[PDB]
Amino acid sequence: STGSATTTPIDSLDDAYITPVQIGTPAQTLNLDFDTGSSDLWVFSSETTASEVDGQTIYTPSKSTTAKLLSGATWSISYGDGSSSSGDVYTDTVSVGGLTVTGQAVESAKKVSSSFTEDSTIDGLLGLAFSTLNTVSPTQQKTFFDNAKASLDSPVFTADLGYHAPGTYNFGFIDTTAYTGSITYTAVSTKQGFWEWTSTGYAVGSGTFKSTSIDGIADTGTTLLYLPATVVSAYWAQVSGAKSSSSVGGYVFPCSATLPSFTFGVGSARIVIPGDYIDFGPISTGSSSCFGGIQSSAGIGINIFGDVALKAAFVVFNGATTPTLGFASK
Ligand SMILES: C[C@@H](C1CC1)N(C)Cc1nc2ccccc2c(=O)[nH]1
Repeated sequence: STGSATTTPIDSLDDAYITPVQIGTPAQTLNLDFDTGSSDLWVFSSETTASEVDGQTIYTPSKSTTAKLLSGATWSISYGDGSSSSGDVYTDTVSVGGLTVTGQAVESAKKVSSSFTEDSTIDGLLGLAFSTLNTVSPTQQKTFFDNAKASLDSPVFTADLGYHAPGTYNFGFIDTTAYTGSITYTAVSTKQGFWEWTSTGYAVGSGTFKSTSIDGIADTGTTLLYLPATVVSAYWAQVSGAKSSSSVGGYVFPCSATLPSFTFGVGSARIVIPGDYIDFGPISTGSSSCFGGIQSSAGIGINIFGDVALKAAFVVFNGATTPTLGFASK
């Protein structure tokens, strides 16, 4: 089997991407944030505290003939941005782009934090990291991908995120028309439960490439590119007037600037992020200070290749017995 679904930016900045997902019988379609940095499939639901729902589409398990309470199971998660959610668990039929999993754990939110309530466009998350990170207790549950894997034509999924445009998540096949040149594959460590890999270095604009190992995660659920302070300082030093602002919470730059590109290494290959991808717009409406798309990982404890980086590439998440990651230009 295979599946193929379009993923669409939630706003004009590409803050996140949403992908339609069919849950239950008859289908209830929710728009979920596919997140390769976590491993829970959770949704706004009929059980979510009413004051914490503001425009989201909800899953109502009582209206699904295939929903079953997973008795005694609870979940609770907190993300890198400090947001969180928790609740109980059903199993139900879940389909993505024509690919169907029966008995998928669908985690129903009883509580969500303010950032989730305020994001009316995101109806929940679909985690695509390794199932060892799944938060369900007392019986840990598998991700949608892990459940689907044995049925897939090939044990892979791909992320092809657009810049200010829709893109695609494919399951079970590699669309050889979706990228240019060749895909370069690189080793993954699953020891922390992430798609963790080591970049071979970077360049700023037309500058020379610096060979240096940068360990980090491929995370579709993180908006920005978070790298060591040395690398980030070297980037922003090439933008007149750019500075790190503690009051704003990172690097900002004059909105009048033209940003340089940023290149990252994948083995002997190179992925180029155009300068425009690094512009996240005015810090507040009408401001001439703009938020940068490359930020320091210093306070995080891990480097994160988020959407800013991933959208510049066609990315293969290879879930074979020894997982790997592939990157191609596009
Ligand atoms: C979807 C989820 C991510 C962790 C997976 N959070 C909730 C996205 C997010 N939303 C925001 C809303 C307003 C202001 C800032 C933010 C922000 O930084 N991130």
